[PDB]
Amino acid sequence: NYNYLYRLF
Amino acid sequence: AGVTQTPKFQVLKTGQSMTLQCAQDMNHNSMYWYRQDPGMGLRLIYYSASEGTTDKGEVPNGYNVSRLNKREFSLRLESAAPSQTSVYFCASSETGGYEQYFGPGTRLTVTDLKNVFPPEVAVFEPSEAEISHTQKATLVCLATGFYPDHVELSWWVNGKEVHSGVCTDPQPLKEQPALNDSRYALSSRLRVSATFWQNPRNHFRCQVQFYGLSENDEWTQDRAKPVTQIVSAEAWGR
Amino acid sequence: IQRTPKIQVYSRHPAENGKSNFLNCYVSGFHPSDIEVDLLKNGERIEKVEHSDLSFSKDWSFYLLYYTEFTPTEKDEYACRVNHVTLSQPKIVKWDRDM
Amino acid sequence: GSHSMRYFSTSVSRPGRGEPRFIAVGYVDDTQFVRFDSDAASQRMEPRAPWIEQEGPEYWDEETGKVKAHSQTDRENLRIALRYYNQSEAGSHTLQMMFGCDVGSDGRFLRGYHQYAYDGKDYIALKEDLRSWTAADMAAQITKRKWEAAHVAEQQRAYLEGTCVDGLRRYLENGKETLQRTDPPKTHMTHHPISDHEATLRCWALGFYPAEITLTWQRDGEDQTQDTELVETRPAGDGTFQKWAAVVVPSGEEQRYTCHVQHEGLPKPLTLRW
Amino acid sequence: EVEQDPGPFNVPEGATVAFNCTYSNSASQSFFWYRQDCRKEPKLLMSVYSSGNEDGRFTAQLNRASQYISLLIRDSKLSDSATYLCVVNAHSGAGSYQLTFGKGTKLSVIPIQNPDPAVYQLRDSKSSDKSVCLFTDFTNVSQSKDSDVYITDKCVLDMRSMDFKSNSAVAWSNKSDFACANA
Repeated sequence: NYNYLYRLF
Repeated sequence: AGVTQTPKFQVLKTGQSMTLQCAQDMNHNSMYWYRQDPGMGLRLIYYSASEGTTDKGEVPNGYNVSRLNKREFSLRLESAAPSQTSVYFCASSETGGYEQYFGPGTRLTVTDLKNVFPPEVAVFEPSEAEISHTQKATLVCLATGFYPDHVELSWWVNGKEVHSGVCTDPQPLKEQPALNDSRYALSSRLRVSATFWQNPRNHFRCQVQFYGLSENDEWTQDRAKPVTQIVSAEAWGR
Repeated sequence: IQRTPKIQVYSRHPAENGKSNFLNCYVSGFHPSDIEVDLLKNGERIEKVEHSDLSFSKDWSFYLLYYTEFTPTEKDEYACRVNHVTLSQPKIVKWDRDM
Repeated sequence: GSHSMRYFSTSVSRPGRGEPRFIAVGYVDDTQFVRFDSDAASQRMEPRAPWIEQEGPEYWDEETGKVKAHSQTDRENLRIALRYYNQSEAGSHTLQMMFGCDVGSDGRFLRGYHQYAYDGKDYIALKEDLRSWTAADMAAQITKRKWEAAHVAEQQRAYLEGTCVDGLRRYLENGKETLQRTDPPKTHMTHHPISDHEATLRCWALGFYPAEITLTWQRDGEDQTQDTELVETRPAGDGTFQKWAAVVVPSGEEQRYTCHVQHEGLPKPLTLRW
Repeated sequence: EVEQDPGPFNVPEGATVAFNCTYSNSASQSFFWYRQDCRKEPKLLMSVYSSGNEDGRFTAQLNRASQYISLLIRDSKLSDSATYLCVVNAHSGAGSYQLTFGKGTKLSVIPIQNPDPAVYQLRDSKSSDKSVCLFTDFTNVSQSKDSDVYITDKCVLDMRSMDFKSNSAVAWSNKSDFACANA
């Protein structure tokens, strides 16, 4: 299952 | 560094067009339009992931949006109906999953204009019984008989606003809890020490700014048009 | 930071003339990702060549596999031609049955 | 007997040619099983192995939304990285990411991974604790201080110990006829003279499934890893890998050399000779 | 979806009050408590971290396994009276991450004050018949079941100037025969 990336640098 | 939103109140005749406005200075990419109805939480209308892009929310029908800049995001009702009578909030967030800082919010009552009424303000002088036992006098204001519950009451003592010793009702009362097109009422109190009340050159006035019909609306009635009136009532020190 | 691709050209099975097989060209270790890889038959590029989806190793250096179905013959020559920003002109590596 | 699930993603800015291209691929150990390509027409997460093909509409819808959300997140991160280094819009730039988990052979979760790279250099990486960040740059330290306050490391730790291991075990059983099989290398040797008194003996290994393998050349001394030529492991394209090693020998001294081959599919290491 | 305590919570000043919230979507990624004073905007209160997040009087914890959220308020003040929203960050079926806002729980702190329950008859500066009754410090009530009497929802003052957390309510009726003792 794919990760849940939404946070910005 | 916040989110601003206009107007703060609005009446709309059925079929009238309207465009709420919003802006954020926090350099966020995401902006959102919610509606808050009694008995339900926030409901997304439309959002905008970033500049040039807008997408739908849980309740998009009857509305449209426009992401002008990174700063601005407006929401238009191109045909107003009673179903759209609600409290609309704008909000902004850095991107999708971040916490959303909110705007002050706009009050919409999409009803027939005939229902619009201004408050009937009346200030009531403090009782003698409270004076001799508590050494504090308390004046009460009464803004009765206004349907479009868009009022910003204020107390003025000797030509200057007082933000101390004051307590307006947090929420306007429904004169009929049952009825939907019922008139509303509001109350407020001002505590000075009892010596300030009996001093005769002190001048108290309660000021209920009413937000009603704009001047351009067609008042077909025998009554005067309920424009954005400021009814106020007052008393002097006895 | 740029890395010149390593290049290998080979068959999926050991070559046997007249048997169906696959010609591979495996580029790896390069950076940045954009790269041009052509498979040649008698010095002429093959039109219908396929490639793996872009991916990279632990070093962040990229690798990519290009491949084509083909039937080798003893005299016929196949080759890979890879051009990258690290290369001045495309590098041609001939296919050898023993490498 | 440890296993790994890994997703590698590459975002590449193309100034003047629209939004950056975004590629993402998913692996179980050394077997790719899924992909996403922003330039592809589908705009969907796509199967790349036979055993993932029967996941229902919910899976392909949800995995497509997570990978598309990552592509938009890494578009902004390219714009943010351009600001941190005060670089011009001219020129393409790359932002890679690697994440996944290493569950054991039913010993369950062992390690997680969450890494970033900008233009081929390390940028930021979750430590093995899954609770602390490793910023490689002064600018990556800006992201580290921001990610520390937001406790995003707890989010990744919740993913690496949860959804990552839940999906990796589920893929391991649906692909158990493929993922859990081991293919021993197939071995053979060649002998080509290169000069009158010398010879290039080549030790071959073909058809082994896991990429990990050790090819070692030995003379009478049992190791000569200084004159030995060794190529990178390569994919055959049918799910197996290949590798070979070469050594230069005197003519008539080929028997002094011996090739050792070690791989998981071999019950014991092989000894190859002429 | 997000569900939390039906409420209302009516607690006296200085009380410890706990909020409960549950979120159905197990994939939810970020969690927050938001507060919204009556007839105003929501504002963020704190982020629930499941390691424990406490900010003075306010503490919040997250149970990933139970998928429940809790807010703890020690030493209740009248300044704490508000609607407390449970906010959850979950990926939608598409490629966007949205916040679902719960209906919230209304908190209504009422002061512990003087033993002078009372009603005063107020005279209008103009009228000869209009009258307004008052109260000092309650026993929460809106028990005027009459068809003509009106009752405000008892604003809760926190006056530090005169040092009196006044707890007054207003009442009136159109009838000339309106006794303040009979409302």
